[PDB]
Amino acid sequence: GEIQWVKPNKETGRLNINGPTRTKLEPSVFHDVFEGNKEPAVLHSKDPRLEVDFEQALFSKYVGNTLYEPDEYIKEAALHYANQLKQLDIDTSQMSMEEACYGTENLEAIDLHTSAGYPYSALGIKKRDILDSTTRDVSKMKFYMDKYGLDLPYSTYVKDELRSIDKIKKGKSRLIEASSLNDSVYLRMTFGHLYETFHANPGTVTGSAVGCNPDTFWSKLPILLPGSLFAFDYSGYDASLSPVWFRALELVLREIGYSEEAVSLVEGINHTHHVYRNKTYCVLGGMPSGCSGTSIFNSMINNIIIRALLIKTFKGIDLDELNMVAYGDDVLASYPFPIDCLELARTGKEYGLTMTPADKSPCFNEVNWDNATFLKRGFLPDEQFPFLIHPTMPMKEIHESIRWTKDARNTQDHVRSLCLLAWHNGKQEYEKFVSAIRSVPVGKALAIPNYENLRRNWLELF
RNA sequence: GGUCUCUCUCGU
RNA sequence: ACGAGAGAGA
Ligand SMILES: [Mg+2]
Ligand SMILES: [Zn+2]
Repeated sequence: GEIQWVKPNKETGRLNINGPTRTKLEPSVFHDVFEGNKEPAVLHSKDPRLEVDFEQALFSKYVGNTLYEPDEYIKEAALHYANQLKQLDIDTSQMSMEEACYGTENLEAIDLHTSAGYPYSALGIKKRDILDSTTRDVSKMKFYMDKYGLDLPYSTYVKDELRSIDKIKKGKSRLIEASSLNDSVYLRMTFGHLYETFHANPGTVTGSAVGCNPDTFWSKLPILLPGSLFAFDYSGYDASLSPVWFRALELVLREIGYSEEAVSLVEGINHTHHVYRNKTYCVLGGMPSGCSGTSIFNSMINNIIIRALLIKTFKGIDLDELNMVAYGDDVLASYPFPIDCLELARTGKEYGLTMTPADKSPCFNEVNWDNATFLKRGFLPDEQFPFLIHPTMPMKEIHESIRWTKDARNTQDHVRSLCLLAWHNGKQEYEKFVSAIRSVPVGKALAIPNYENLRRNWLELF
């Protein structure tokens, strides 16, 4: 992706969008109990911790565009993927506004605890002023779909969250593009059923992990991904995508039966406008972070990308022997013969993608189940039942979370959640965690899950 | 102060 | 089941 122009809001007539500049994060009662080196992300240009210009840092992610149209490797990649999806028989028909707005069995309702985006957010209009759980009223929606129409600009906010110290120094906070509720509704109406299908079928047919539950999914992945594992990280995946990958997406949609009216919406997320503070700017390429379908479209593109890269980098690739699961930019994949990602990465650079060794390795090494990660979790076979696989969230990470809170009122829930993640690392690590938590007065006041009970409940899931 | 998923807690 | 809240992941 790449910024095409920047204009002041006076010149575009777009309402200023301002977001909070102070973090909700505060050190917790456990801050000094556990070691960690993340802090709240820079939210403001005059952050003492800065070492670079904030705004230049923020937008440096739009590295530019290389390809704009599909070459023949990408076309072939598209069609191989699209043919694979066909067996799922996605209903290409349009979802009703009621279901799009209020949800189904395989699609959660539009989040009403969350901004309504442009222009409501600057008009003081929240989602709850237009939508109602109990009424399932769509009447007000319709009136506004007409009043403000579609393709409204995304509202740019900085993400309040913990970042590594190096990232706080270098101003590399992350950005979210709040979608207008109008575009969310319409995108959900156009692709709601695809959403449903993908949520219901995490695995190697969708080539997507959206909808998975790591507690149980982790045991299938070595059966779903037979043979030689490969994986790698992307730097700035979303923003790095060139318009060709959106053309590529269009070809997949067409091939599985979407109308041209439907397919035409892809260009409306390849080419987007955004309001950050007092300015309007244009982005060509780049997945808009907070559009409806972000995770699914990113996963789908990632499936195209991996196929294209394989058949361009190597001779004799049989795409049918590829297995992969993506979650956005995150990937785990397998092939009957080991795939050298150094080479894939070289090819990826010609496509505008920056690919790095899995897990901040210094160089491209072998990926095996013993060191693979996915959704930040490792893979650790249970000692008693080796076919049952623990997702292992590293205690290091968990230590980062517990050292802060956005509201110490919810400490109990927060700690319990961490424990639910922690225990997979085993008894000795888990009790080490627990007794460190007990080492502090609030800690002794918390209900902490018993290990054996966690384990026993885990086994019973199978 | 986005899009989503998963899980937990608390209600009725 | 419906509501509310949280945590984590992408
Ligand atoms: Mg990964
Ligand atoms: Zn534009």
